[PDB]
Parts: sequence; structure tokens; C-alpha cells
Amino acid sequence: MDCRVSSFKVKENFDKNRYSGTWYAMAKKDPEGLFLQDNVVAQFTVDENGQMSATAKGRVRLFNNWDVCADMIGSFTDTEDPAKFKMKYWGVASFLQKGNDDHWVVDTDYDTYALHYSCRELNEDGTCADSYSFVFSRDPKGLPPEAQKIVRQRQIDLCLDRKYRVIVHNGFCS
Ligand SMILES: CC1=C(/C=C/C(C)=C/C=C/C(C)=C/CO)C(C)(C)CCC1
Repeated sequence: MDCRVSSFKVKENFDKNRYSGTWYAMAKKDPEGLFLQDNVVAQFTVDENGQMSATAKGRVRLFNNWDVCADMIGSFTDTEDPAKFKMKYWGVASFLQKGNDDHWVVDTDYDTYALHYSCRELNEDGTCADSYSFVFSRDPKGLPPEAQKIVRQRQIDLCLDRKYRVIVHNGFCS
């Protein structure tokens, strides 16, 4: 049971165009502090020069109770690893958070599911101190019993097992 971040294995030869399109977040594992809550849908596209970007809608509560529908946007720069990106994000609205997080795709089938992960804070022993993860599906209705078994194994080998929470979509942002 090695939970060092550098130990985690990511998607072999990640194909940036097979991955583009609409993805629906079905479950998540939260990080410390302020973060997207529900009704979150992401849209990936890749330009002619291979650059990948994405926009995202989601409900987020602020200060104290203030649900707003955050329109986020991120760009991705490539690393020595096809699956491991650096993502710069920001919102159409200014008060919304800007920032830079790693963006790694641990696993995907590009036809039905994608499993994302990001460690914002590394510990002294290499394991992650503060992290979040997303489980996306191409189908707004969710994964098959059989794709769910793959997903739950991924969560365990990430040491995030039993820490995910089902995301719901009730047109709060449509
Ligand atoms: C770029 C965007 C993503 C992440 C957004 C997050 C990090 C937003 C947080 C917003 C907050 C907390 C705003 C507070 O005012 C993910 C990874 C889903 C995939 C594609 C595009």
C-alpha cells in the first residue's frame, strides 16, 4: 500500500483528441477549502496546434451561502508525460478563483469514463497532503455496473477510497 504521489500510474499514451468533448462529473473527492459543488460539466477541446483547453460549469457556494454558477476556463501545457498536464484556470467573473494545479488523467476509456487527480500539496514523505479528484462519464446517466468496478479499483489504488461523493445535476445552471 504505497500512497506516494510519484508512485501513482497514469494513462498510457493519453490521446488528447479522443478525450475531447463533453464529460459529466459523477463523483468527486474534495480538497481543502473552497471548491465546485454540483451540476458540474466540463467541455474539452484541442486546437490545431495541439493545445488543450476546457470550460466548466458548476454550482459553488461562497462566503456564506451564495450559490452562483461558476463558468471556469482552463488551459493545459504538456509535460514529459502525455497524461500529466499543468492546468491554469480562471473564471469569466473576476471574484472567482484563478490558479495553477497539476491535472493528471489516471485512467480513461474515452468512450464512457475518465478518472482525474490533482495533488495541491505534497507531504514530507511524498504522499499527498491536500488533493481532489473527479470521476467523469460520457453519459449523464452514469456508469455500467461493470465500469463502476473499474472506477472503484482506481480510487483504492489512489488511496482516496471511500472519500468520493456523488455529484448531482438538477439544471441549477442550465
Ligand atoms: C478548469 C476546469 C476544472 C476545475 C475547476 C476548479 C479548480 C474550479 C474551482 C473554482 C472555485 C473554487 C472558484 C471560487 O470562487 C476541471 C478540473 C474540473 C476540469 C476542466 C476545467
